[PDB]
Amino acid sequence: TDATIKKEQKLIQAQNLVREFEKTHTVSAHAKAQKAVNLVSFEYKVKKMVLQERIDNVLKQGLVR
Amino acid sequence: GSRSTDAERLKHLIVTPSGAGEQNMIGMTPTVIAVHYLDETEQWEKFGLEKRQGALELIKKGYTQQLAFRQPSSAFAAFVKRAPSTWLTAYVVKVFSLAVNLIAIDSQVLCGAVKWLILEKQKPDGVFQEDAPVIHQEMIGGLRNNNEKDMALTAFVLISLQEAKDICEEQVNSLPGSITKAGDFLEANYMNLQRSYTVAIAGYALAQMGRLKGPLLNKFLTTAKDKNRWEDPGKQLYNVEATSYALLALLQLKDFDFVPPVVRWLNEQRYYGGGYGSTQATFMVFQALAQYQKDAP
Repeated sequence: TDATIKKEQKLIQAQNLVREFEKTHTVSAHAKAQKAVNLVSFEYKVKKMVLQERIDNVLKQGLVR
Repeated sequence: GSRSTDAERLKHLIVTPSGAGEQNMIGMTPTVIAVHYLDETEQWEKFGLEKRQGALELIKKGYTQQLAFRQPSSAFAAFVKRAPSTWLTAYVVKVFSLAVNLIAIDSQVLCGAVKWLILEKQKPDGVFQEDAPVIHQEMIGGLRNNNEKDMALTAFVLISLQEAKDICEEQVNSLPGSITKAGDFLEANYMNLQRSYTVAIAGYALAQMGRLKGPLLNKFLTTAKDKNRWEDPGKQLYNVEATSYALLALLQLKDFDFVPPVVRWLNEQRYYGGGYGSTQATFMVFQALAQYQKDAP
């Protein structure tokens, strides 16, 4: 069940980096957030969609450096 | 480090993907790799930060269109009713793996293709076979050569499985074992290789799993011409592709003493990708230079 902790950690990592992307809007932050989200298990198919939707929105706002 | 390849030389790489299962990947390649390189070398500001969103849009479009060619088995081919290609499916994994930093990518699509390659196309001795060659033979680069095909293709598929590992670890149980078996095969036949191309690609594949050492590493290093390139008599494009695989191997080994001459040769080729039959050269040279820009001291 360490596999449950890994998946839970991927989820936290994603949530953190996505929140961080929303804060800096950099290309660097975009990459970390996007990769992190793509790593979240389909187990969290729903919050994964919400996180991804959040990424797409920051992209709609525009990046800066 | 050396100077980055100027962003202006890369503007023609932002392309619209079109065509069927193979052609779509031919169009997707340059745009994915260009963005990857420009992101790593941080040239968006002094080049057009907004152009990046358009490029991401084209990547999104390629990805989406490629899904229309995903067969029930998770494998890919030019058309949905054409027998699936081992190389194309592995190439899709390779490209989508590098694009996980750029757009949304479905893990099940990616790992479904990895799983299929393992379960259906890997022999018990670790070799990966192609039962339905792609129509666009110009898109597979140096693998078009008929000699040392089992080695060249196994190295190619193994490279894709290794780059997908992070993404597919938790959902593809057989992945670790498959990587090992393919490695075993490459290792047992590496010393008998004759072509610089195979030496280089199997070299990178072995280096990623720390099995390129001792006499194998010596073979890899001494194959280089003037210590700065891996070449064979044939098209110059395969040599640019080979040398790029070799550079990735060297970076994997952290042999930064041997790296400088290789990067210099690559830069002096002034190869900026794009055009007919440039798929592997374009994707590889820039993946290699990006990795270099990211690793080298």
